Amino acid sequence: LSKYITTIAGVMTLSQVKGFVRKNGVNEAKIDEIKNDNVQDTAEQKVQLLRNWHQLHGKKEAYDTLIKDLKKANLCTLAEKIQTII
Amino acid sequence: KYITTIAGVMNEAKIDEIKNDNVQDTAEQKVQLLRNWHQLHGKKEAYDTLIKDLKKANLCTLAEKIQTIIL
Amino acid sequence: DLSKYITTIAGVMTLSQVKGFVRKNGVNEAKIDEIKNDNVQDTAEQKVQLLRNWHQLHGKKEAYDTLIKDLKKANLCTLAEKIQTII
Amino acid sequence: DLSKYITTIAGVMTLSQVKGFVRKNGVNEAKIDEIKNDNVQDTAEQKVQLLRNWHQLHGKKEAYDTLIKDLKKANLCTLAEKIQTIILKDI
Amino acid sequence: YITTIAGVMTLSQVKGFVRKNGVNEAKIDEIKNDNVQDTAEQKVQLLRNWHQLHGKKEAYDTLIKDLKKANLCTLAEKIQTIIL
Amino acid sequence: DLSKYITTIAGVMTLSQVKGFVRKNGVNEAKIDEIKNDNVQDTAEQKVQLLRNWHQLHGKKEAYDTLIKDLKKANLCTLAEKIQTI
Amino acid sequence: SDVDLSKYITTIAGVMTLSQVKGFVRKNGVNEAKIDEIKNDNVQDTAEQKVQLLRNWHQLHGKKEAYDTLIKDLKKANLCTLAEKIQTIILKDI
Amino acid sequence: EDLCAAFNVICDNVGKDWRRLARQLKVSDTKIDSIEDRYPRNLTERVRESLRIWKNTEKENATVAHLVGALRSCQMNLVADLVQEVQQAR
Amino acid sequence: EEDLCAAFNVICDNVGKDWRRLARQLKVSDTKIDSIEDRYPRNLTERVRESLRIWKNTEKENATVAHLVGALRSCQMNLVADLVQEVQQARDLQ
Amino acid sequence: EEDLCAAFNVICDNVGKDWRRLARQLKVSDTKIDSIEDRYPRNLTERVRESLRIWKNTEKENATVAHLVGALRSCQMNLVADLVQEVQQAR
Amino acid sequence: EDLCAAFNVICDNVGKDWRRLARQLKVSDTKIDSIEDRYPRNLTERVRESLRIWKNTEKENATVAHLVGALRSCQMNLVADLVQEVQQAR
Amino acid sequence: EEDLCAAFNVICDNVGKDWRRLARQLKVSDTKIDSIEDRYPRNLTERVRESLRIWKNTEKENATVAHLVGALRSCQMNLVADLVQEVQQARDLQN
Repeated sequence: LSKYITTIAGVMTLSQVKGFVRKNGVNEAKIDEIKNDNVQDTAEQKVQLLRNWHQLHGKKEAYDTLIKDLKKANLCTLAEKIQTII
Repeated sequence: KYITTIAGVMNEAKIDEIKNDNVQDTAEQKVQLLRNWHQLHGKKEAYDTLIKDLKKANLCTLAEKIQTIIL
Repeated sequence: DLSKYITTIAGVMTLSQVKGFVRKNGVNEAKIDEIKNDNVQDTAEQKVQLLRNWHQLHGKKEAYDTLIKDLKKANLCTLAEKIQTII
Repeated sequence: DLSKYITTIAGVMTLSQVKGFVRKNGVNEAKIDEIKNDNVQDTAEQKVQLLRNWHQLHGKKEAYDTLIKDLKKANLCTLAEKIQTIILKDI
Repeated sequence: YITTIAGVMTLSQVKGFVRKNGVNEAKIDEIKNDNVQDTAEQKVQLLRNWHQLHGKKEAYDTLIKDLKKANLCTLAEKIQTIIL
Repeated sequence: DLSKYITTIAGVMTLSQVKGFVRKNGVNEAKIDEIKNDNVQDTAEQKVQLLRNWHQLHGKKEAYDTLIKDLKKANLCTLAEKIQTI
Repeated sequence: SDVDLSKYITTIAGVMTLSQVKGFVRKNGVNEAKIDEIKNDNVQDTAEQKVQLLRNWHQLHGKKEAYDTLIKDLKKANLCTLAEKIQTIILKDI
Repeated sequence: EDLCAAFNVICDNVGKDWRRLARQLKVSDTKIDSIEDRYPRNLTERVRESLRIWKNTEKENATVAHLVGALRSCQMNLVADLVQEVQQAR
Repeated sequence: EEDLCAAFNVICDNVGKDWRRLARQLKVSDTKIDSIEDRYPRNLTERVRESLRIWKNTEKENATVAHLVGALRSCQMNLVADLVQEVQQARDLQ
Repeated sequence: EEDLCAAFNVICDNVGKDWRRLARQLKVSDTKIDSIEDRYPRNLTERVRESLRIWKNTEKENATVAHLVGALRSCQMNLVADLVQEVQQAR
Repeated sequence: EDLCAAFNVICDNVGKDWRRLARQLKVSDTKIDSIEDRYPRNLTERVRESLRIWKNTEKENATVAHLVGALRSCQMNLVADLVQEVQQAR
Repeated sequence: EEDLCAAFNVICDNVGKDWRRLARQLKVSDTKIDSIEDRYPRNLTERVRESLRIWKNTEKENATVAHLVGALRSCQMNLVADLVQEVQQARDLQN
């Protein structure tokens, strides 16, 4: 996920983006900071939540985490389309 | 323009974003959704596409009402 | 030549559209944050500066075609045609 | 002569009506969206700037009558009557 | 205890208590739009504006009368006692 | 002489309604925009400068009762009487 | 204890959310004008609004008996877990 | 001196949206950045500078008719009408 | 003379950043404004005094106190013009 | 009494953007505030030091310590008032 | 310079969240206000100024490894990873 | 010579507030960046010209149009890169 945040955010709603980064370990204050700084703006909220996860976690072994997270909780129906883009 | 007069009395990610950003504003959300659908359908043949969509949804009353607004 | 038509083009699309188009081009988030934090409470300046940044990333050669292809790829022919008519 | 009356008229008339009125008198979505992006979480400068933009695009002459005609071009009789009453009270 | 008042009072009760002191529709719309999904802060700001409009006097009596009109005087008095 | 209160009136009241009051008393939107751009991310100086410009446009001769009456018309009873306490 | 919050303002402000900070300071001797000034000074910037509100509070609230009253108000706010987090952070730092 | 009075009707009427008129008035973006860096907190002086540079680059072509036509082109009508009222009253 | 100077000091003590508005209404060219701005970049009061000296040395005989007060009225400088009037009124007693 | 300088270095390192409140609770005018802003465009600690220096020159000998540790109370600024007390107590 | 090459990776990869890197790297709040005043409309220069003040305070200690460790402590790692990756490459 | 100064006008006429990136890539120290910032606090074109002159003086014999374009393309600036290449071709055809 070097520069892939914008495209992959186009498949996932805000519920799935937040629900994935939260299970990774992003602080709930940081989620609040983006929400209160980008209220009434869902498009920017998705990118900044996913960008900080890429910062909180790091670069190495980036893509392997999203595939497991986005399909473990019986959400593999649309998870096949994400690999087509990559 | 046209979207303002097409409001009348009537990618799921875009729809979800519109619903979340304007949950308390039903009219604004409906206008935004209609404008986005019209833009996605393309500028050309807007009236024909709208008429076909109304006919396929059993909404002849709106299509008759829309015809009066147009002319 | 899009050098003199950036402003008129920029005055057609929303801020979200310009941001998405430049992000699809491959601009870093640091530039977006810098432009947002340097021109605050000024959306037109943000849009024109974002377009200028995308232009400096890209080149004069294959600029109009790149813009039209990117805009048409997102199902936004309404704005794409407007650029052609005004240019 | 609405130059000094763009603030009170904006204050009495709601934003969901100001936006509808300006999107009937030749405004574009590259300026209403800019105004929405600015003045975030503040729907007072938004109303004032939408009314100012309409008045600036429509020029000086034919302003009050234009506003009344646009208001009457929909279900806004009470608002038009209130505006007429406040105009009479002011002058 | 503005947040506590908002939580304890119903939405219709909050609207009635706001309208029982002369709250304009434009001000209510501005408060609602300037604060979305933040009903606590919006309620606090609306109550502050209502208290500023109603003046220092005829405020506790106004709140008591509004509570009596909603047949919830006992619940309202508990909130006022804790704050003051 | 209200020159010694303008530094406090700004400090006891928000910015939006102060801007509305100075605009209502006869200051143009160009001056408001100039003041806003003068001090970015600084609303205290913005408020004191808006009140200063209102005072400049009004005049020293009877510069207090008019302000109190105008605020009273805007339902500012609290800050019409609070100016006397301090 | 007698700990100094001058070098802890950033971290503690990071832990708390904006609504809780606003409510707490408004309930601990902070008016509405300063809150509005912080809001319109750092719009679309909450990580700095938190710090600015905390700094303004602790600036008007002096040095002695600051951490103690913070924890006391948080205990009365039914939010003791954040107070325990602050205690662990201070213990680790010192 | 007729153009000197024309600026004073615009230098105190139009506010933050001077960029549209400036670019419409045949002004480069580098000069816009130079203006915004020369007068960081002098927006009215920035408008004056933009109009001065436009008048300098047009020379004889910098007339009142050109100014009002350009203003009316970029959806700036009231200032175009107000500057028409002053020139009519004059 | 001391009559006009006592009004200059009130100007040099009551107007800040708006030293160019006044000079434009006070018969000062824009090139002169730029030159004075680039001449005294660390003393605003010196800039105001230099803006006023141009008017006090160009009008000469016509540069009266009433003219200055009226010019301040025209450029929306009403509070300071009143402050000058009071000094003229107070000094008119002598 | 040079303890002002010891207190002065505490203030320059304790108040930033809100320095205007110090120049208003103390003996400084708004025109002088704008002059101070102009003199140091980019720096800020120089401006906060200059306001205090102007106040000291204005008050001459009346204001030495207590007139600062108490002038840092009406404009809030209690924490800086506490800090200047501590430096004076030790030295 | 060895630090300059690793500095440009940080001045160009973090934007609004420069206050975290400034505060969690031994820089005060008045100095942060001075940085903001010096660059009213600039972010990369603000990050560079914060980093420069940190390097000036640390002097001899101010080596790359401590910078990467401090970045890691600031809940961010990608810029810490990038300066590390450049360090091996350069 | 004369052909060297021609490509300096286009870069001075294109980049505004973003001369810091050019100075950083074209080997200008931070102290000299601050010195130029303080020397010309209002004129942006003067600062850009100062940065370019510092780079040209530092490189001396290595200061050529091709190297300048390579540097301007290392720091992401490609619109100016095309503009500088356009002017250089015209000079060769003219003479």
